[PDB]
Amino acid sequence: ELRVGLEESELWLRFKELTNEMIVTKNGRRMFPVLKVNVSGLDPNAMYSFLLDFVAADNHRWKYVNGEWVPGGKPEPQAPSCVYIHPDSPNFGAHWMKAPVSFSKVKLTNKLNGGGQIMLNSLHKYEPRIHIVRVGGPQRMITSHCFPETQFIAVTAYQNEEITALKIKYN
Ligand SMILES: CC(=O)Nc1cccc(NC(N)=O)c1
Repeated sequence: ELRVGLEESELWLRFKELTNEMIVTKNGRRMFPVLKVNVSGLDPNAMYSFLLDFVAADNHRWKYVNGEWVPGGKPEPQAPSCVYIHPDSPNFGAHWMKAPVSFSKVKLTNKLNGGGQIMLNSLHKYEPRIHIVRVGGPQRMITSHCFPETQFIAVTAYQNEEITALKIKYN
């Protein structure tokens, strides 16, 4: 059985219990913490591409009011985010299972942009999600996995200084 697990859940949970925030810029900003995933149960000899996308966790705009994150009242449908291909893709199962799969080079933006960067809507709450796509074989296969522990609100600057302080302490 294909097993997908979050590396450093300990750290992610400190961020989550404060409400995590991720900066988005016109040019694209890398994530901290970085999503790193432990994968076992692949065919070491099969081929796999690793994809990352961001699910809108709810349909609302959030705002930091009197030191607390609060949803707007006016939901709008959230079109799914674009997919980021792990730059090591494609590679053999053995490659993916030899060390944590680390999405250190994904950049989050607030503007439709050339390539690489993933455009998110500022002040929306997102749940990272990967897809493991078996490629080259005759039978194409997709396994998806969500990471609740890694939820964040996309922000153009940090609102909760407790987050600013954790980001610096652990970077
Ligand atoms: C929509 C999309 O990009 N999907 C996808 C699927 C398998 C492989 C790749 N590319 C690759 N370089 O591994 C991309």
